[PDB]
Amino acid sequence: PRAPRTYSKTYSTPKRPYESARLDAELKLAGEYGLKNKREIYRISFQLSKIRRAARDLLTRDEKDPKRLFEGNALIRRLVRIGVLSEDKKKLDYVLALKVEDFLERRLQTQVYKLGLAKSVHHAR
Amino acid sequence: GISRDSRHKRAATGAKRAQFRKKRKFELGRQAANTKIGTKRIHPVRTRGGNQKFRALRIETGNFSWASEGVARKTRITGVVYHPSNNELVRTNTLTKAAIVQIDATPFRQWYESHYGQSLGKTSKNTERKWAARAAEAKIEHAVDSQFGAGRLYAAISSRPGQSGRCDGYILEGEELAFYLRRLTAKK
Amino acid sequence: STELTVQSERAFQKQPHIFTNPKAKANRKTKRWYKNVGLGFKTPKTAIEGSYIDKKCPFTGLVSIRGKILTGTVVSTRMHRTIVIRRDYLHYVPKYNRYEKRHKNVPAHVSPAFRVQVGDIVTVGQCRPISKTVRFNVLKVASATGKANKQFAKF
Amino acid sequence: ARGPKKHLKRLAAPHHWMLDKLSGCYAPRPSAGPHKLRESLPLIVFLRNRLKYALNGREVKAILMQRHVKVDGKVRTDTTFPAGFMDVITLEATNENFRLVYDVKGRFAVHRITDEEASYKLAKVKKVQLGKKGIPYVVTHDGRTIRYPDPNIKVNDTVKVDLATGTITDFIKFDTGKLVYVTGGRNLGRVGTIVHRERHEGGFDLVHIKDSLENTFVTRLNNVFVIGEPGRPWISLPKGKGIKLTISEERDRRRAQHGL
RNA sequence: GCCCGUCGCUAGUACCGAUUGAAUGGCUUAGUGAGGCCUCAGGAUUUGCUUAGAGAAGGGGGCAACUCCAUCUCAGAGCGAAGAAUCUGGUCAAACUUGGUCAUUUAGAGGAACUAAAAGUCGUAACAAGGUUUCCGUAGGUGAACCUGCGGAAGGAUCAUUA
RNA sequence: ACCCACUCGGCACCUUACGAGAAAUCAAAGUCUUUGGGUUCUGGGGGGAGUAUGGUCGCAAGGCUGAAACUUAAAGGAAUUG
RNA sequence: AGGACUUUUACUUUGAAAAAAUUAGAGUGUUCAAAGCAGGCGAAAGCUCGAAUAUAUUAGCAUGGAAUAAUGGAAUAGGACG
RNA sequence: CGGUAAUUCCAGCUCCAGUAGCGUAUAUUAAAGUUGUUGCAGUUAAAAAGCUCGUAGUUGAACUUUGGGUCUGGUUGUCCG
RNA sequence: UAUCUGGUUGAUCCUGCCAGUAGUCAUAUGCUUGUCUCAAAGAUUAAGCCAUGCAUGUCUAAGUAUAAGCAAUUUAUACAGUGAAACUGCGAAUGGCUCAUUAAAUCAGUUAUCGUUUAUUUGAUAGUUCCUUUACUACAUGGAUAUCUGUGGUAAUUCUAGAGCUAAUACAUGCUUAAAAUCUCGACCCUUUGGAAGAGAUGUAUUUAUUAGAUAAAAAAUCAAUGUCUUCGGACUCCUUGAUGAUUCAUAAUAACUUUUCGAAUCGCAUGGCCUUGUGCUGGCGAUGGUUCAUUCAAAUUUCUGCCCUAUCAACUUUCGAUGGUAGGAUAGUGGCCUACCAUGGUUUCAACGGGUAACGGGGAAUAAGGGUUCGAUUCCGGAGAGGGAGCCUGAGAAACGGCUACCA
Ligand SMILES: [Mg+2]
Ligand SMILES: [Mg+2]
Ligand SMILES: [Mg+2]
Ligand SMILES: [Mg+2]
Ligand SMILES: [Mg+2]
Ligand SMILES: [Mg+2]
Ligand SMILES: [Mg+2]
Ligand SMILES: [Mg+2]
Ligand SMILES: [Mg+2]
Ligand SMILES: [Mg+2]
Ligand SMILES: [Mg+2]
Ligand SMILES: [Mg+2]
Ligand SMILES: [Mg+2]
Ligand SMILES: [Mg+2]
Ligand SMILES: [Mg+2]
Ligand SMILES: [Mg+2]
Ligand SMILES: [Mg+2]
Ligand SMILES: [Mg+2]
Ligand SMILES: [Mg+2]
Ligand SMILES: [Mg+2]
Ligand SMILES: [Mg+2]
Ligand SMILES: [Mg+2]
Ligand SMILES: [Mg+2]
Ligand SMILES: [Mg+2]
Ligand SMILES: [Mg+2]
Ligand SMILES: [Mg+2]
Ligand SMILES: [Mg+2]
Ligand SMILES: [Mg+2]
Ligand SMILES: [Mg+2]
Ligand SMILES: [Mg+2]
Ligand SMILES: [Mg+2]
Ligand SMILES: [Mg+2]
Ligand SMILES: [Mg+2]
Ligand SMILES: [Mg+2]
Ligand SMILES: [Mg+2]
Ligand SMILES: [Mg+2]
Ligand SMILES: [Mg+2]
Ligand SMILES: [Mg+2]
Ligand SMILES: [Mg+2]
Ligand SMILES: [Mg+2]
Ligand SMILES: [Mg+2]
Ligand SMILES: [Mg+2]
Ligand SMILES: [Mg+2]
Ligand SMILES: [Mg+2]
Ligand SMILES: [Mg+2]
Repeated sequence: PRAPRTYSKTYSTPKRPYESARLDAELKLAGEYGLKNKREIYRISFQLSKIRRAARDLLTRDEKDPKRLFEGNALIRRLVRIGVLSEDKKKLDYVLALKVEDFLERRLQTQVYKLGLAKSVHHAR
Repeated sequence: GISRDSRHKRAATGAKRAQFRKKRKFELGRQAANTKIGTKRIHPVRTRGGNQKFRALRIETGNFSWASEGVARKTRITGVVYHPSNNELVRTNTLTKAAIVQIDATPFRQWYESHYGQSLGKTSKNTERKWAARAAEAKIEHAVDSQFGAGRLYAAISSRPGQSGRCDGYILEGEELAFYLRRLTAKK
Repeated sequence: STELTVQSERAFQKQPHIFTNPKAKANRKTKRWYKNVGLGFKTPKTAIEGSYIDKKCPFTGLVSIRGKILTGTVVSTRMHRTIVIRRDYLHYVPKYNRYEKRHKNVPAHVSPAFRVQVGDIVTVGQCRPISKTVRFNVLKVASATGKANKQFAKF
Repeated sequence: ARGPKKHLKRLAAPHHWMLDKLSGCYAPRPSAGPHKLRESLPLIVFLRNRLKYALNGREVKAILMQRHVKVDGKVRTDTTFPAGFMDVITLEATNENFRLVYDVKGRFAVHRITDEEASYKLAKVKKVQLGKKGIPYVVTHDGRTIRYPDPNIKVNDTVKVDLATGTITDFIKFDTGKLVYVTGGRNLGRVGTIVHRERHEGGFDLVHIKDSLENTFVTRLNNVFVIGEPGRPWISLPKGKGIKLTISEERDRRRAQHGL
């Protein structure tokens, strides 16, 4: 018997599987950024939800509290290092305002498309 | 195989505990020594962690101590006259701890004679001066003189022949003897 | 519930290895050995000058007090040389955030130096296993009566 | 289990040996020795992991066998020797000397320490008793039984074994206002001064400790090891001197002292 | 319009159930009780101390108490020491026989049912004042729903007689 | 004995919603998503079923306690128009 | 640092404790990630920061508080002090 | 849904959802404010014992120093150095 | 990660469930299946039964070498190299697997052992083994015994009987070896303050009695006992005592006791120094042992609190231990753990006792507004078990089962 290393899920399928507006939005996001499946949007939404649970938990805590300072500025520095959160809004209250499209935008796919060396999103893929 | 664990006993409430963890080796209990008198025969038993134990069945002679002047002598056990737990051992002459036995009592007698010389039951100048400095302080009580005249001393064993293998004890003396002789007169 | 005779049973009752010399002419009562259990617990003078024996006395016997110290109320003083103490407490059920009155019955061994009766609150201390169920020795009778200190009414 | 246990699974090893939870089913169980295995440190862990002088078990065995390791002036050729707190590990090759003292994160840190002071060791007094024929003796935390000690050396005290003859060189008396180390619990590695020692009649003495940064905590007396007088430690304290900087302060240290 | 019950047919479910059933397991009265352990004995054999008299041929390194020698060797006899089989009493007690008891499965003639299936039959109780208002408790009766008696209740078909 | 005014307690009653309810309606069935005064009993779809079994009470009648197997997509409450 | 008396709780703050793995969570380009406790930097001539923290809501131990909730004093004075 | 025009059965075409995964069965969790301590209902929908007394359990009126003045220590927002 | 929708009706508002929905380190199964990393995996019913093969043996320069095994060459008159086999020593009680039994049982957190055993590891630890010492092996005491050489038996098994040698850190014995001091017993004298030639025992280990193991603080008189010095008034001034919260603790002392434990008759390397120049005197680094006390790995018990459903289980337990007392036995040790004699007690509506668990406990998993519900056979910690039962040898540690004995299947 050897110590296990923990596998863990990275997405969460939505509750209502046949929401028309939600399905159309998911197809819009898949076609805009050349996503292979709709599991990609689920994964980005799950990452956003984890970040957001952390953000709201830190918000609940009192201002000028060591936990608030340490973990809040850690999360903000990580997100601005990723690039999704602009340097203007390093406040931990705009961190709740991030949308799934923001993390979609920082994908290497969309970055290669932006730089211009790939003239199409599917070409970037 | 004789266990001494608490599982087989009922709970304090009274429920019958179900069987669990068939009894171990660190819970064992061995047979009683139920020692006797005569023809010294001590059997070694190898207990937990070495530590040789000695069963002392059939033991005839042992050390006995006198508390008043505090002197110990090897002497013979001659029968058991009272046992505080079960008179059955007395009838069977089984010798265990706290039993009351009779003593040949001679070694104490001539130790007294060479020590004070009061001629119970009825020289160099150094010994004479020792006795003079003593100045008859040996005013030991009357009942011990009574069984000295009888010749057999009343002693209570204090060693555990079942475990140690020895047969050591001390003579009844003072109110001790008093108590037990009343009990003996109850037997008489 | 205590016999007038200082030894009543068939075996003699002595404190082991404390010896009074009969050949000596001091003629004091006896040589009674005692100790203090510590923790700032006062040995009772009834044990100090008493004549009982009680092998399992925290103050005069071989047993030593160490470990838990429990305060309870006497629920049964009417079995020989031992006491049954009711310890009440509140178990906290968290699913309701509510407490639950509960009680346990702790057997113990009260020395003859103490005069106990039903209803006395008692401080008791841990010791060696004395019997199958008793593991505590009564160390203090805090409330001797509680509400029976004054009984009569004669103005 | 019927009898002693001779295997230590990797997850069951103390989190201060702080091995890799993968790459092995078991962990080095320290053999019986001068220290509790929960508190000690096997030589294989100290060499293969802490020092990386070796690579695996065979290399550690070859190192120990040729008598290059010297624990407290003795060879100790067994792989899982429990080299515990304050022991001295000498390697004549690289002429290096280590003394095991917890870094404030609470771990057996590699402390390279000078040869001159490596001649001696410090120890906590755990018992003062009278052995046969009326000879007084003192038992330290290593289990060293030092015969004929100073008559006013008491329990919980500290002493300075010369580690060559193994006798009594000097000692420090436990009392308030004295530099002290912590050897267990949340306050591992912390160094301070004894402000008060509340007695607590009946057991489990506690002492309050205030360090140089003027922070205060409280620890059990079993968990305490007097190390010297304030401003004058009797040993060479490790880097950081066990101040226990806050996590935010540690982040500020990472940011400030930074060059790449 | 809607629906009530008896009897009639089919499939399933469950129950009772004489058979004084059957199996398993649990305990357990009573009677046996392997084997180990302890103990009482016992004493094949192995041995050591002994002078216990021989042949040995300096079976001492001086025909002889060898100027004996861990000398050849058994009748010795004693004293030990170890000591197998066997064996006295316990003790732990597996397990066997015998009944008793309980629990679960297990059949089982026959009996009383309940469902679903609704195009059988006899009536038409209820829903309207259901054409005898309804319903409840209790008792009797009868192919069947139901009827009747005595107390209630409106969920009544009256919130109302100072007309 | 009435008449007028007031007060305590009781069976009650009229109006009203400014409150509550699915409403019929309730001055309590209010002070309940702005949810906590104390406290006891009961119900978790309908049927099987207040049946069987096991207790317990009873002379008896029967009372108290009291399921499941199985079946079913409804049964039921108030009110609106015919 | 010693004798001395200690009303006792319930409650609540803080701390020591509640093994590692797991959950949370800091750092870290495993090519990203699940993960892992790694790694990073020299001129390439040995120099290095790490392996963070928190929570467990019960039982026990210590500690500060005295509202809320409970018990006990002095009524025969056998009460408190000198 | 299927009774001679089947958007529901068997097929062809088109399309939809997830996608190297998807479909079923049982179990279980959220949905379940359908277990309700937070947080359920009892007039008629299921549900207030026929009523009263009563041990245990649960709960239980108010009251016992509240004020002030000064000095002084940290933490803030102050105005600016 | 605070959400609802279809269905009772001609139609409505409800109560209500059915159904839908999304999970699931929850499996099974169906249809498909290209890659990299990663990985569960005969738990559910049957802790049902097992062929076959492995799963524990071990040698360093340092316990024993005469393999009639190998090397016989640069190291070789006892032996040295390598090394089968066997004796010796040690482990085999770790690990691995399963969850059958078990509902204050295990287990978790928290205590205790001033209530006990503990191979090993680590640190210390002993002159006395003399017993009348003016006659002994201490320059080394004895006998077996495997391996082996040969004879067999049985159909076979890790079956071994007879004969012949042979060894030890195996089994037995046993020697030095000081001094000192303390206890005891006296060939005498000289009138007290009596004080002295001299003789035996005392290491440790065991057992039992007794003593010391103190301690709040300044002075007295007196009587007796009677000790030192007396500069003959009398002064007595000096008394040593460790630890905890507590002890009869640690320890010391006296008397004794033992079918008398230990106190090195053991190995490797280097073999130096002194010259008393001989095999003489000494002499280093280790390896194994070895008594006791510690320390460590532990092991046993042990305090408080915490467990799922059930009253269609309300009283349960005690002649056969049920609660307590005492003494004894046994235990490593406390303990009705067992026995003898006494007392009649202990638990319970705060759910005892009984029944059920398709129940091993826990760390944890799924699920997620908050509160919770369900699961936890399994990677870690504990417990239990080896077909069901009992019994036991060896050891420090087993009621072991890849150890034995017996019954049942
Ligand atoms: Mg194991
Ligand atoms: Mg049918
Ligand atoms: Mg027999
Ligand atoms: Mg008709
Ligand atoms: Mg009709
Ligand atoms: Mg009509
Ligand atoms: Mg009609
Ligand atoms: Mg009609
Ligand atoms: Mg129903
Ligand atoms: Mg009904
Ligand atoms: Mg009936
Ligand atoms: Mg209607
Ligand atoms: Mg943890
Ligand atoms: Mg994570
Ligand atoms: Mg068509
Ligand atoms: Mg409801
Ligand atoms: Mg109705
Ligand atoms: Mg109704
Ligand atoms: Mg009612
Ligand atoms: Mg009441
Ligand atoms: Mg009040
Ligand atoms: Mg919810
Ligand atoms: Mg309807
Ligand atoms: Mg319709
Ligand atoms: Mg559903
Ligand atoms: Mg490839
Ligand atoms: Mg299985
Ligand atoms: Mg072997
Ligand atoms: Mg060799
Ligand atoms: Mg049970
Ligand atoms: Mg004493
Ligand atoms: Mg002692
Ligand atoms: Mg006893
Ligand atoms: Mg089970
Ligand atoms: Mg488990
Ligand atoms: Mg479980
Ligand atoms: Mg199972
Ligand atoms: Mg396990
Ligand atoms: Mg086992
Ligand atoms: Mg099997
Ligand atoms: Mg062994
Ligand atoms: Mg077995
Ligand atoms: Mg096997
Ligand atoms: Mg095994
Ligand atoms: Mg075998």
